[PDB]
Amino acid sequence: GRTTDPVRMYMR
Amino acid sequence: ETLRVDPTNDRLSALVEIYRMMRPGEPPTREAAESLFENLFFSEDRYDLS
Amino acid sequence: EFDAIKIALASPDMIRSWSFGEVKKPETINYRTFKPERDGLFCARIFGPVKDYECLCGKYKRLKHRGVICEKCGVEVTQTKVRRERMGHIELASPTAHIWFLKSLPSRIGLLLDMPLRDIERVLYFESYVVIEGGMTNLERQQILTEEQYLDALEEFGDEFDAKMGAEAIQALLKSMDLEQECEQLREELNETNSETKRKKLTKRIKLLEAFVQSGNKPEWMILTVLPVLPPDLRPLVPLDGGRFATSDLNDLYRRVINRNNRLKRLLDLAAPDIIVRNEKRMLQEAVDALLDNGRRGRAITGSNKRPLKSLADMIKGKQGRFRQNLLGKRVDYSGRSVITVGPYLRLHQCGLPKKMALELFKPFIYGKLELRGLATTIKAAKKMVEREEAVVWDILDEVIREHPVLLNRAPTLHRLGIQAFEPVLIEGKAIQLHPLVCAAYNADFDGDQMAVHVPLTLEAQLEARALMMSTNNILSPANGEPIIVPSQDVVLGLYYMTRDCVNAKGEGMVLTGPKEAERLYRSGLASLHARVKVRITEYEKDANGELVAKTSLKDTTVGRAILWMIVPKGLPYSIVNQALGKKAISKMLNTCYRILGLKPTVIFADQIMYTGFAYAARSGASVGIDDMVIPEKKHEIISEAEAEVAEIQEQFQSGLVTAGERYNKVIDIWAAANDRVSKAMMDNLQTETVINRDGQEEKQVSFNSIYMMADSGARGSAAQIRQLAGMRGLMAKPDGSIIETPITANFREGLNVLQYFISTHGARKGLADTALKTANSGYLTRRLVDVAQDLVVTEDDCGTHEGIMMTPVIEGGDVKEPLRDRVLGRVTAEDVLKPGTADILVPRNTLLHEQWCDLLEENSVDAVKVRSVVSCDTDFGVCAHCYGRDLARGHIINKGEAIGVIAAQSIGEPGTQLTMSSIQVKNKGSIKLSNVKSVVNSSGKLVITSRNTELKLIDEFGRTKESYKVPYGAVLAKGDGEQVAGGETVANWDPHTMPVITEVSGFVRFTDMIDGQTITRQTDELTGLSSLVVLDSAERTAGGKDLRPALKIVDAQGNDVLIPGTDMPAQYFLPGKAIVQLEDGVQISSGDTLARIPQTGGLPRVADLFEARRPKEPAILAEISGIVSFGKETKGKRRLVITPVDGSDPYEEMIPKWRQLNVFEGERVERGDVISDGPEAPHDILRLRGVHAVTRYIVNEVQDVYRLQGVKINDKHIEVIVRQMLRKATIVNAGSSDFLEGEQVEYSRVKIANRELEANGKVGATYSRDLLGITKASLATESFISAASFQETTRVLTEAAVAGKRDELRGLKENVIVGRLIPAGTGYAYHQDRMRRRAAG
Ligand SMILES: [Mg+2]
Ligand SMILES: [Zn+2]
Ligand SMILES: [Zn+2]
Repeated sequence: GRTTDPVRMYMR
Repeated sequence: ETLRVDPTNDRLSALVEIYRMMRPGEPPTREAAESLFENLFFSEDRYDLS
Repeated sequence: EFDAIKIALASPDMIRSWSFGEVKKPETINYRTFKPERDGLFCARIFGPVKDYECLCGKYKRLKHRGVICEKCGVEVTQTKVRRERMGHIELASPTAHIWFLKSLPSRIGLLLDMPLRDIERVLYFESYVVIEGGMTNLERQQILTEEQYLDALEEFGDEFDAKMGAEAIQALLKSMDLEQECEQLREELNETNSETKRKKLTKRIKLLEAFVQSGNKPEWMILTVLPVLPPDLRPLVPLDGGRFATSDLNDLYRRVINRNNRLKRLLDLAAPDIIVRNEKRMLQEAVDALLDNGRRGRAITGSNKRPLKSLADMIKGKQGRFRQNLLGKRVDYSGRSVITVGPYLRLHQCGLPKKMALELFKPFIYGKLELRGLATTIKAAKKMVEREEAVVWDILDEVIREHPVLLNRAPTLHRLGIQAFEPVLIEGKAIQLHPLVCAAYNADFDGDQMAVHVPLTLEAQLEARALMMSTNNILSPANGEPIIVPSQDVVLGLYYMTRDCVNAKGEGMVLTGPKEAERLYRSGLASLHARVKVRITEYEKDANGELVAKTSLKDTTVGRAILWMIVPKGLPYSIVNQALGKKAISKMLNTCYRILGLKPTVIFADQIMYTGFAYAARSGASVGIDDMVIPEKKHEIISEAEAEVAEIQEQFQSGLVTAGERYNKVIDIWAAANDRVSKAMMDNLQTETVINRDGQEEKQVSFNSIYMMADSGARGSAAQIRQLAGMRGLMAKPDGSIIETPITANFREGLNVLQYFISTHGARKGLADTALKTANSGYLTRRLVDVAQDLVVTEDDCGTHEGIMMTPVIEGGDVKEPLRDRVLGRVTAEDVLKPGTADILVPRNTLLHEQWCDLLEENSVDAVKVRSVVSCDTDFGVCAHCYGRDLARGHIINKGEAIGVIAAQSIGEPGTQLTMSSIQVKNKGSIKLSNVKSVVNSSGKLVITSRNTELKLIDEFGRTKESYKVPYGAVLAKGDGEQVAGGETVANWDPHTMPVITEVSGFVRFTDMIDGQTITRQTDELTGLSSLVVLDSAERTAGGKDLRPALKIVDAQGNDVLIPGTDMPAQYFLPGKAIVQLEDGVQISSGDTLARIPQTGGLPRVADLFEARRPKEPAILAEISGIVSFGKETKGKRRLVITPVDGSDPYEEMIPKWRQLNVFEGERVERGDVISDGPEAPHDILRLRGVHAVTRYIVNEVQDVYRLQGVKINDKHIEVIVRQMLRKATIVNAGSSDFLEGEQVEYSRVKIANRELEANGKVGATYSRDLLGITKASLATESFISAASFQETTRVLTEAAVAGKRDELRGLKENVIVGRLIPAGTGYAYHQDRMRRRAAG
């Protein structure tokens, strides 16, 4: 998904 | 000839593509992109050429 | 004891059986009474007691009860050392993925399941589903979904299918698959799709599945459900002075895991929404990944001081990990260091040691000796006696150090003469005293250097320090066999001043009775040292069977040489001292003394030379003044006569007669010439300018100028530096590399300008900066060489081959650069060579070619010998003593058990800091010889040849080749073969910007093979009127025209193609674009006429590229097999070329770009290996087409090309050792009942000793090919994982060894160094051998 950050994965 | 490899056609598509570059992994909205681009080089509190 | 080391994956039950209980909370210690909290990370019930034989509460003590477990606090009563051995564990609430087996490329999970890394890294972040079971539906196993498609499948199919998300899905996939069935179905379904691109990956996946099946592992253990916990004393929490604490980082990393696992165990009980439980599982995964390998899968977690935390993987790998910092080199007891200074009164086996250093280093010896003499009652009174420094302590110390050697060492240790053993002499003061003759092996001097001192303790270490390392066994070098103890700076000046002569010296003419009278006359003041006299002298020789015979004479000599002759031992000729000696003559003296007499006379003679040199240098009185630097009186005019020329060459530029580039490039050389004139005037005014008169009048002799005397004798200096002292300095370069126009016309005796000084600082800093940044490259190269060569040891006495390599001198590049004597001295003959007649046997055909055999070879003239080599030895796991030859530091055949790999690596690496980082004429008269030739007569009465690769040699009086060239193709040989021509005569003439290509036979030329509209123009030279159909460039190309590449051909009186004698050949060749052809149509020519023409880094980098086996970026193209060449199907990506055997199949044809000018025309017949183009050759091609000896010879010659250009001498078997280590792998071509696969890469020795047993009882073996790997790719591909893991890239090595299930047998040197055992080399070789015998017993 072109990202590995879990804070962005949460806020999305 | 540079103009002919762009996938962009107007201001909104360009802002969306810059946003996709700087912060991958979420779709932007009409205000998030404009604010992010207005923060980079054009705000005196996040930029200062001495 | 143990014999091997294993490695594998760990199941959950294995991790639970290492542990003593589960850690449940992040509590470390109590904040008021710093005691370990229960169930925390430092718990004393799990990990053991914090004091010796005490429980935590205090109920039990005092070692009466040693196995009891306290009932209050649970701590058992035992010794606290066990807090370094016991482990704990953590039970995870959801499985997580091990980061090594997921993100170390190639991933093992993605390789085992055949899934991309993107799909797995999307299922692992709860971001997509994955189908595990298909049921009976359209969906199938490992299909990827999204939430909406999952809902559709739910409401459409229902219960039948199965889809999951996260590491539980991946564990279910890894757990459900069947390995044997899958690998066997990859077997029979590869032969159809055995295309290369699929071949590589299919065989890789096959061998991975087979490794998992045979090793015993299970594929699902790559997903973690239990975690281990390191013992507390390896991650301590420790108080400092002041109440402050200090801690490790693993504590910080374990607490996060524990209290993110506890929160998930809470949320799974509150029955929270799934959007929150997913966020917990993601955070738990990220925390475990940062505990194992911190910066690998994202951003690195940092601490409260903004630095990344260190992890379990950073403590093993790198320059500061366990391997290189604590296991391959340590800190030691019984050692010291201090400043060094010179003592000139010492013998060669002696060093001066201060009294205080020796009292500290030798304390237990002194305690024991004191309480043996009854001088002290107990050891604690001996301590106070020593501490008070009584008088008997200094008498016990003198008999303790008597016959106790001491090892001295100076860093950096570039070779083995950096550590040597001496015998100590107690001194007062604080600096160490070193003998003046060993400062050259150490590279030491007395501007402030420091040295380290080590004390051997046991009997065996003392025996080895006396027999192997003592400084009086180390007189020869192990790289070349030369002496290492040569006298350097004032020995040389004193011996040179005492053996010079002078005209009209006081006491000239006398006749004396012997050396004693000459000495008695010099001491008395009656004669001079430089006086010409006649002395009676007795000298000895030995031609008898070990006996000396004497003879006396009267000789004409000086006083000083007669005085020096009292030092020389019995058995050497007088002609060695009758010269004016310098550094070279003294080295010759020492070497002939070593060859005739031996070791001990040599070590006495060296000391005597040193003493007398120092004494007479002192008596001479040599000094330096300002008037000793003499500037020639005609420099001031050479300078003006160059300045006038540069002015009159500027004014031919101001008026537009010359360009700027040529103006600059002319001023450059009209200054260089004037510099050379000044330097030669200076050197001639200084060298013999002494007019000393004699009995009647004046004459000339060599100068007694101080600077000239120390430059000419070889003590200090050169001509290039007196040039700057007394001449002019010269031309200076910019930091770019460009040369400034105006030179420095001044010298140091006169003084520079501000501007000349400023422009001279550039080169100074450039050199100073290159040195420091080159030392690192040199050290890194040495380390890679040592790692590839470390396990090679002389194992056997004779393998019994007949193979070898052909040694000849090297004569290229000019005169003979290397004689044949310097290349066979010490080697062993491979066959029974014969002096140039027939049956001139000198050999039992195993003959160590010592000096007498080399003299016998040189009194005859033979120029090729077949010798033995290590790259052709038949012994596996080692070399034999006969293929290696002579021990270059002992002078005899090598001993069995010697570590030749470390010596080879050190000898090649040590000098690496000095590396920099139109017509043929004939000199002397001799025969002319040609080879690789095919000839034809010319129209003008000369010789021409139609060979491209011929060789032209010059033959001496006896038939030894003295010079060898090769001619360009098409050149016309001025004179024929078999001629005895004198010097100064040209033999061939070629054009400097052109080469012609000639016809075959006299025939009639026709313009054919080309039309108008082709790549041909009708371009005629309008001024002179000469034109053929000229071939064009691609800028004037007509693509429809190049249907046939133009060429004008030769025909008969039949109008058709001419006969060529011997074969039904097409007589004419088609030439590539832009050819210059102006030959008339209708004007015919003879055989050999001008039909067409041809218009037209060293140092450490090159050595590193040769040993690493790089591929050049313009590699030449060679003939794969032998056959008739032609152009192929012409698919116009770029050109196509084919060859065709006269009998065999020809499916081989391939691509050549048109930029690559071909030198082989469609009528050529080529053999295997010859070039189809020009360019630097590639070593893999040289190994494939030609054999092993060709690539060996190429590598050793290209390496020695760099060392000889600087004056460095290295023997040639030291490079052959490395070349042998780069050739250890083979690749299988056809298995044939051999248990090997069909393109697997195997060790060469395994294939060899398998085929030797299959072929034994009548079976068909395997067929293979050899491989060439670089040094760092062959270090990593060895068959022991501990050596490879400790060299480089520890992560890849350990993951691959873990999934493969390897083991290690501890056969090299580094494996035994790591675990602290006796190495298999040297005095430890016998021990291991005996152990190996018990391996056959059991
Ligand atoms: Mg020094
Ligand atoms: Zn207790
Ligand atoms: Zn051998």
